[PDB]
Formats: sequence, C-alpha cells, structure tokens
Amino acid sequence: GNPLVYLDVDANGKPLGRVVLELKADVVPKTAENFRALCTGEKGFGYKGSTFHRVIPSFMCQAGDFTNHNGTGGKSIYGSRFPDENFTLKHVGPGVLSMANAGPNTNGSQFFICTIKTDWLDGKHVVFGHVIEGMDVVKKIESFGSKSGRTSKKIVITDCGQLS
Repeated sequence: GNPLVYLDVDANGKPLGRVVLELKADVVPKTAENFRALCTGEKGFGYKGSTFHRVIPSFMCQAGDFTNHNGTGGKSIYGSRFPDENFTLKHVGPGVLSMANAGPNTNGSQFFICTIKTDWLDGKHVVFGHVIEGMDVVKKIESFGSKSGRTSKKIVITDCGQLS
C-alpha cells in the first residue's frame, strides 16, 4: 500500500513527538517517492537534521530546505527540481501535506503541512499526503510561528524515516 513515513520534531532542543504521514503514491507516485526517500535519507541526503523555517499560525508549517535552511534551497532525488505531477488531490483541511514551490514545475524538497483548508492553493501546489498521527505536534509547531513566518523557537526534524 501507500507509504507511511515519520518526522520526529524538536523545539528548542526538546522533543515534541512524532508526525506520521501517509504518502498518496497511488495518485502522485513520483512526488510520494521523492518525499519517502528524503525521509529515509537513502540517497545520501534528506530531511534529517533540517528545520521548519517558515510557520504561519492559522495557515501552514513549512519545512524541507535541507541545503539553505531558509526557503531558497532543497533538491529532489531526481535533480534540483521536478514537474508538477498533477493537482488531483485538494487542500481540503488541516493535516494536508503539499509541495512548496516557486511557480509551476519547481518542486524540490520543500513541503508544508496545512493547519486549515487552503483552497486557493488548489491547482498551484501538488498535494501528496496527509497527517495520520501527530496533529498535536503540528499544532505545537504552528504555535511557534508568526504572521511573517519567522519561528519563535528552533524547530528541528531530528529523525525521520519510513514505517511501511
């Protein structure tokens, strides 16, 4: 079936717990596979040790820039960027997992977890999974954001990987 992956997240060096994500490989196999492999680190790079660098309360928590840690970087397992696979899944509510980008066909490694329905992103960002467990952890992360996106605690993915 579809992969289950995990992110273990610290805030200011103390653990918040685990976010478990289902990746919809049946709908977006290429996008799911990229995220899966970046969680395991099996290509020699990935999310371990990187941060949630942009967090906006009542919107979303963004992460995945494991090269520049600020929203300018990241890379996929395929190359620096890869196309928008499809827009079939929608930003339906809290817990949606979707690709951040810098315009059409600029997916790399950055991603976000929504904390509300974000319908205006439908057709612009590729949705590829959702939170199975750990929305409490997501709400903690969200609470350390701000309107500007600047975080008030350092939010680190200490460990990540594949459960099934």
